[PDB]
Amino acid sequence: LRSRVTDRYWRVQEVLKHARHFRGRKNRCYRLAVRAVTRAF
Amino acid sequence: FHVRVTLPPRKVVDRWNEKRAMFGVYDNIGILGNFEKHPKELIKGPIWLRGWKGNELQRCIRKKRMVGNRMFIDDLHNLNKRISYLYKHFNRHGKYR
Amino acid sequence: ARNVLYPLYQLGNPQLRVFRTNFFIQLVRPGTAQPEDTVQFRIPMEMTRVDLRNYLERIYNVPVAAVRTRVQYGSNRRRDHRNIRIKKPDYKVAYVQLALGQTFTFPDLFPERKGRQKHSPDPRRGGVPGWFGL
Amino acid sequence: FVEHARKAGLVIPHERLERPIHLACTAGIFDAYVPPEGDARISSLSKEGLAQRAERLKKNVASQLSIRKIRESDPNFKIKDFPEKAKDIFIEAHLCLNNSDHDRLHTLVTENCFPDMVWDIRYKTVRWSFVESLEPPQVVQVRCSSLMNQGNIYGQVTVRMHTRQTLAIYDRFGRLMYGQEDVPRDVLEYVVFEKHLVDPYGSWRMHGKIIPPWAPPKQPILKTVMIPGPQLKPWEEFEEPQ
Amino acid sequence: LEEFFDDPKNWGEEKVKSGASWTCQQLRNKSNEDLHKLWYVLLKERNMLLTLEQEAKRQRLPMPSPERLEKVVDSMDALDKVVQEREDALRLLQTGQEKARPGAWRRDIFGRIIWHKFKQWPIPWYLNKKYNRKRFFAMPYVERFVRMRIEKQARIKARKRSLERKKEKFLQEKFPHL
Amino acid sequence: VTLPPNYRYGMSRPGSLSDKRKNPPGTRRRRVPVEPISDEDWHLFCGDKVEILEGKDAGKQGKVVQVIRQRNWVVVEGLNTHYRYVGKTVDYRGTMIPSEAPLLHNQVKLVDPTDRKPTDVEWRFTEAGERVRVSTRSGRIIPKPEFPRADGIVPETWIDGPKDTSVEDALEKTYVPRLKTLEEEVMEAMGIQETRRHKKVYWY
Amino acid sequence: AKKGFRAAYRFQKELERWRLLRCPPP
Amino acid sequence: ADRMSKWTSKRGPRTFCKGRGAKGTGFHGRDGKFVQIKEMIPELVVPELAGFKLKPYVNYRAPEGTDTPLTAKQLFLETAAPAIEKDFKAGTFDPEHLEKYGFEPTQEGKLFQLYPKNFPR
Amino acid sequence: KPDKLPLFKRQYENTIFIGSKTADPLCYGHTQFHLLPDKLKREKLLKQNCADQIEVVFRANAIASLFAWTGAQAMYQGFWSEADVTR
RNA sequence: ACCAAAGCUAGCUCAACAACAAAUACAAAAAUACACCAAAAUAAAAUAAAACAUUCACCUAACAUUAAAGUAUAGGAGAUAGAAAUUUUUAUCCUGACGCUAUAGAGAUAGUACCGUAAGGGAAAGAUGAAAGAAUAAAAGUAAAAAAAAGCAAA
RNA sequence: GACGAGCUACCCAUGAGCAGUUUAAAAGAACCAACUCAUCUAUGUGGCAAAAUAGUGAGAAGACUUGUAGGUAGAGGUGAAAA
RNA sequence: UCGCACACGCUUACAUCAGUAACUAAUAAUAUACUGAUAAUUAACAACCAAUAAACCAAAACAACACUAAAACGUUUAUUAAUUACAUUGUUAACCCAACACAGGAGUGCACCAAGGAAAGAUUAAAAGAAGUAAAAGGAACUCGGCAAACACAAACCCCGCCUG
Ligand SMILES: [Mg+2]
Ligand SMILES: [Mg+2]
Ligand SMILES: [Mg+2]
Ligand SMILES: [Mg+2]
Ligand SMILES: [Mg+2]
Ligand SMILES: [Mg+2]
Ligand SMILES: [Mg+2]
Ligand SMILES: [Mg+2]
Ligand SMILES: [Mg+2]
Ligand SMILES: [Mg+2]
Ligand SMILES: [Mg+2]
Ligand SMILES: [Mg+2]
Ligand SMILES: [Mg+2]
Ligand SMILES: [Mg+2]
Ligand SMILES: [Mg+2]
Ligand SMILES: [Mg+2]
Ligand SMILES: [Mg+2]
Ligand SMILES: [Mg+2]
Ligand SMILES: [Mg+2]
Ligand SMILES: [Mg+2]
Ligand SMILES: [Mg+2]
Ligand SMILES: [Mg+2]
Ligand SMILES: [Mg+2]
Ligand SMILES: [Mg+2]
Ligand SMILES: [Mg+2]
Ligand SMILES: [Mg+2]
Ligand SMILES: [Mg+2]
Ligand SMILES: [Mg+2]
Ligand SMILES: [Mg+2]
Ligand SMILES: [Mg+2]
Ligand SMILES: [Mg+2]
Ligand SMILES: [Mg+2]
Ligand SMILES: [Mg+2]
Ligand SMILES: [Mg+2]
Ligand SMILES: [Mg+2]
Ligand SMILES: [Mg+2]
Ligand SMILES: [Mg+2]
Ligand SMILES: [Mg+2]
Ligand SMILES: [Mg+2]
Ligand SMILES: [Mg+2]
Ligand SMILES: [Mg+2]
Ligand SMILES: [Mg+2]
Ligand SMILES: [Mg+2]
Repeated sequence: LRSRVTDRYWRVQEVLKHARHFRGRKNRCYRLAVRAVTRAF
Repeated sequence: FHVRVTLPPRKVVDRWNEKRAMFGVYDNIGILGNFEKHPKELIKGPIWLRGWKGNELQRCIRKKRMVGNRMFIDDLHNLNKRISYLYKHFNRHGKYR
Repeated sequence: ARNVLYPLYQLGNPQLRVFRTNFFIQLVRPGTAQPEDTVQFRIPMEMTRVDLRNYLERIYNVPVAAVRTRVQYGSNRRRDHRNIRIKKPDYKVAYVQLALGQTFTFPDLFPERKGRQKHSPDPRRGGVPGWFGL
Repeated sequence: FVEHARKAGLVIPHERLERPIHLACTAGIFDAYVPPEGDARISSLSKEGLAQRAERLKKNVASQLSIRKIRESDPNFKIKDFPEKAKDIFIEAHLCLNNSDHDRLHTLVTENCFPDMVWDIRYKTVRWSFVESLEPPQVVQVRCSSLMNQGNIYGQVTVRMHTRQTLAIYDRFGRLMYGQEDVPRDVLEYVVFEKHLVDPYGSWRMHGKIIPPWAPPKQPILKTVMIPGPQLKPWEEFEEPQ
Repeated sequence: LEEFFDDPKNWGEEKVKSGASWTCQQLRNKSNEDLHKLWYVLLKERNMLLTLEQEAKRQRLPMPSPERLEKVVDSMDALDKVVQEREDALRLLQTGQEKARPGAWRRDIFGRIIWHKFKQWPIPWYLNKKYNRKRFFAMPYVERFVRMRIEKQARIKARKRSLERKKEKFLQEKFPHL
Repeated sequence: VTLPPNYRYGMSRPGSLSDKRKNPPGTRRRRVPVEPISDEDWHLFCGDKVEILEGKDAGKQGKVVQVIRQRNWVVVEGLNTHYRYVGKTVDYRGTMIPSEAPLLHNQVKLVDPTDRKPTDVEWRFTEAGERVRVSTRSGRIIPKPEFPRADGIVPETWIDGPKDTSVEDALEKTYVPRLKTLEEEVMEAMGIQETRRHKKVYWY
Repeated sequence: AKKGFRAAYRFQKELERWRLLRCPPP
Repeated sequence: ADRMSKWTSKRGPRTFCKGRGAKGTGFHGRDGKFVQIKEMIPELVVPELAGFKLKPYVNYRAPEGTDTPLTAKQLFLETAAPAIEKDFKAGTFDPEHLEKYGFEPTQEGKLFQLYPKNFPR
Repeated sequence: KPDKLPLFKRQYENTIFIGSKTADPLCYGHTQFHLLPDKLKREKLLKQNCADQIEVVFRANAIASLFAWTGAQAMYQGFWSEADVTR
């Protein structure tokens, strides 16, 4: 039963809420964003 | 992560179709039937797997000892190799030793 | 004939004849300037000079003086949508020349004998759909 | 442009298409009655016009030959009823171009008519009104066409009609182009209707709209328009006609 | 020499009609001499059509009345049908070998079993060089590949079936008949 | 006839310009599910009047022009309709022509000649060796639509040219069923005389 | 072809949310 | 290197000569001059066509026919059967010599033999 | 073009030769004798459906050899295409 | 707003049951000349033994199945290897799928292109609709909108 | 266990080139081209090039260069030994 | 100023007419290389193209005659050799091997032009780098070393190998 993650979209978006107002490439690409968001919180 | 834009046709499934209504029917056959035939015989499947269970190594070694000489050359080969690998891995690896 | 087994000749053997001949022919307008005495034929690959001769004399009653045969190679270059090669097929050409001084010329086959609405919009209309009266 | 390069591209091979193209209509209007040049002054006199029309209808041999083939092919047919249905087909056709319902517009008008009345208008706003018919619709003539291939007979009934209409054409940005909605303008239309006969569904249609030679020049358009002189290359000198 | 061209009267005309191709049956009725002639009456025609064709090409002109070519072809083909027929029965009656050429089932070095078409030689086979260095037989190791061939082949059938079966489920669930 | 394994029929003939343009050499598109119909269960030919049970045009009756068996379609002339332009050049959009949208065989039933009603066709064998189409509803035998051919040639109106064999000659049986071949026959009747015989040949 | 209805459907709600930002309704 | 394309007389060196499959008409001579045998050149046997009525096509309204491929047996019936019943009824039938009906015991006598198939066509 | 004769282009050393080197005391040809090769026998020509050719075969030959024969001589006397010929 | 994005099919997986014809081994695809033909010899090592020297299951064979049993035994008596006597076994029927859905699923649209002198390696790609005999705007990346003393860029 | 000597090492057949000058000499003699190598420098270093370009150099009738075609095969070949 | 031809090897890249917005050209213009249509090299040159006996010790080297390393090459006599128009095959190119429309690798015969070809897309006239020419007085003071360069292009003595290879 090969199973995949359909919803990866939201998983990302739930991080990216907070990444909106950052300056740079930090505000889109999920990698950089994640980290930035951690430091932020 | 681009996701499907348009709703699929909702799959409608009658759970009342024949096979589902009739599920598990003769399961108790031995008991209710003054045992002659075992629940086993209700198992339709691959020759070596009927009424039996095992981990991968046992499965494989079983398929070999049963249907081995009826197998194709190449599958056979891959089977012996899977066997070897498994021998090595179950015996010779693990955290738990 | 062609694609046929031919019987092995040995000495004192019967003349080989072929009752229904398998060959075929094309008379083609020479791509090049040539003397009138010459006519040009695309024949099948397995066809010898002597063959084209006999064929021509016997079936068409044409007085052959002489014959030459060369082989044109068809292009292997062009490619398919999968990039496999396409081959225009190789074919044999044979030049013939006529005996009694008969001059030929290729017939022009096509003598050419056989057997206005301006709907452009009005310049001064301004684009209005003039179908409409008022 | 009419152009063919025969140097390379050969000639599109001549086909027998398995289905002969089936036309509901034939584009041409066979015989165009050209109305009297005094039809403006004879339109204020009722029994002058009505008399000349009815007279030329009864008197014409072609007219009644055609009405004979229509009547002998299609029972329950009458020429005194027709200008009514015809004046109706109009008010349905134009009311269709208002709303831009093209599905009914096919049922009513003919193959030749549709491309024209629909084409150049399709991006603009059309609002048109029918108020008075000053002279009730007059049947001018009838023409039959015999295709000896199909046995297919095409009746074409010509209706000359006087009308009162208010037309307003807005351009796609919302601004007016041609004419007011407040002027119920007087129009004289020479109209052609067509029917297929052998057809079991026997539809009666608007075929074409013909304008007579002396017909009044239409309303002045709003926007100014520039007609360019010929585009000159550098070495070509201009020449002015007198 | 004009036998390669149509009646000069026919040249500039697009549609040039002609008759039907010959049914096998229509030919079955003719004697042998007359089929022998019809071969040629068809032959000259064939050559004209070929010629006309190649020229149509050269001229960037669509070929007048194409079907002719198809038609002649079949008849030639059809004539052939009747000729071998009349030999084929004949030899069956005389000899009874269903095959006109000598030949034999043989087994080549690749383990395939092949139909060997025979050949003609001026000398006996055991005196022949090239014939003798041909090997018709399988050697020992080849027996392996033989099996694989079978297996390889055996899969393709195996999964052809399994596809078609599938195509029957799909349809029956797409189209609830009855 | 030229076809790839995965193909799509656009009403256009497999060997045509419109066919190379619609589905070029390098396209394989999604399969089209088509209910299987054995050729002997197929009740529709070209030329019979059929009532259309479906569409914007329904309840109507029309003649069948051509059938596409592959995707299982029928064609009723100028009945199912959409409008297309044929003539086209830069300044000119010419000739709006009504064209026929094809119809699946679920939307079309065969009309029996007598009462002009729609019916269910059923294949039957009568007592003479004949196979005809009988109505479930009306209990009649329905004809079959004898139609023209793709040639345009009607056999009854025809004249033979120079190279046409008349009916007479062609039905003439000259055959003499005897044990000689074409070869012995034609050499014997040409008068060619041969003597010498072939040396012994070997065959491997 | 066995998909998430969850995916498609949940996506639809976004789709309409943006339909509500780009044209706000009267 | 080209693996895929076929090997023709045109690809190799000087020394490589391979005919395109035309049939050989002769043998090499003493002087090196080439020798042809008049008996190896195929000789086409062509009847006079002028005298007869037949054409490359047939009338369209001319009928097709019931399609009977020729069988060995049909042939036996048309040729061998009538004479056979004729001479068994007469009682003069000789199962020993069938040659009067057209049977040929072995083929090596005649010009064109069927089984080794001496003739091209 | 002569190729259609047939004729062939093959290049190699171009020699002007009289049968004798320039040093020879005999600069001038008298007559020649050309025996015809086997291919060109009469009989072969009449077998080939070739009639007038029998004559032409001769013609051609002369017009060639003689020409060269003459030309050589001229060239040997110092004449050429731009000195033309005096005698 | 560009670039792009989405389709569900092509087929696959596991398992049950049980176009002649010519020509081709001359330098294959070349009708035709004087010969020769044909042949066999244990599998090994990687690796386990914490090294490596004796030894290291499967790797050929059929024989299955339930047991006897991981027992008797064999082992640098270490690692491991590992039996049999003797027992068990009811018919066919009844096919499928808590298998994949275009980076998955076969390498495969193909052993094709392409890469190798060769043995050999070896791809990638399909998507409108009944009918073309009808012409979502959500990834990074950019654009609409270049930057203003200071510094993990945020808080 | 197959595959490779069309590169390169060495043979084996079999072809082909070496002008002028100096010399009693075609003497593994001199001078110096074609030819063959590759000393020394500079360029070049994702190059024109996965070993080149420009100058400069040694040999140049010999143990010389070179064509086509065979031959030896990895536990081996081949080698005027540099593994 | 590497030209013509052949062998080898390449395969239609050659030819004609039409097309090029884009694809080939590392740019364009246009076309020997991109596209399509249509054509094409013709045998006298070349490939194919006998055996079995038998005599013959005696080099090629402008071959007189010799050299030492002792040197490839065929005549004739006899015995049979299907006898007879025309067999078959190669003939295009701006080409090949280097991933490229690569400053490189490529055998032979003739030529040094009668043949082939262009070093510079347009300017400017900085530094640095490359290649070249010239330089007062001085003449190795440079430098590991006269390496490179030069109006020089000569001598000598050593170590190590003897020598050509
Ligand atoms: Mg497990
Ligand atoms: Mg020939
Ligand atoms: Mg030739
Ligand atoms: Mg799933
Ligand atoms: Mg290759
Ligand atoms: Mg060759
Ligand atoms: Mg060559
Ligand atoms: Mg060559
Ligand atoms: Mg084959
Ligand atoms: Mg070891
Ligand atoms: Mg160990
Ligand atoms: Mg370990
Ligand atoms: Mg082991
Ligand atoms: Mg099954
Ligand atoms: Mg895949
Ligand atoms: Mg974005
Ligand atoms: Mg701050
Ligand atoms: Mg070598
Ligand atoms: Mg010298
Ligand atoms: Mg020396
Ligand atoms: Mg310098
Ligand atoms: Mg020197
Ligand atoms: Mg020296
Ligand atoms: Mg070799
Ligand atoms: Mg080897
Ligand atoms: Mg050495
Ligand atoms: Mg050493
Ligand atoms: Mg060392
Ligand atoms: Mg190449
Ligand atoms: Mg370009
Ligand atoms: Mg050339
Ligand atoms: Mg520049
Ligand atoms: Mg500077
Ligand atoms: Mg400087
Ligand atoms: Mg100075
Ligand atoms: Mg110093
Ligand atoms: Mg110092
Ligand atoms: Mg010093
Ligand atoms: Mg120096
Ligand atoms: Mg200087
Ligand atoms: Mg010292
Ligand atoms: Mg030394
Ligand atoms: Mg030396």
